[PDB]
Amino acid sequence: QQTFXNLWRLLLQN
Amino acid sequence: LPGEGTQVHPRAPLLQILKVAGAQEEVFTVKEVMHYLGQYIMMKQLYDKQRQHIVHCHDDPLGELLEVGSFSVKNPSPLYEMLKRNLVIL
Repeated sequence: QQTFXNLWRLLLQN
Repeated sequence: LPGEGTQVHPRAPLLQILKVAGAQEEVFTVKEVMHYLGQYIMMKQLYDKQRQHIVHCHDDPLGELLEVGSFSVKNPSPLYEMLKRNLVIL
């Protein structure tokens, strides 16, 4: 149920 | 891929995608490039509606740069390879 915006933010901030 | 502070200049095909996503500058950090790429994918709804870590890039200019029809946000290697081909380090 994870949104694209949350998944991409995780990638971006790591 | 350079660190959080190093500045990059995107080659023209990548810059056009960033500008669609609202970028007004021509020089970025890598994390800013990733911000606008995320904006682009989100605005164009390229992510799979049900499994939203999957991005369907085929038939979009982003897929022409990535050279893949789809990728996973959890397997970002095609995106990093695209950035190495399309970012000039400053």
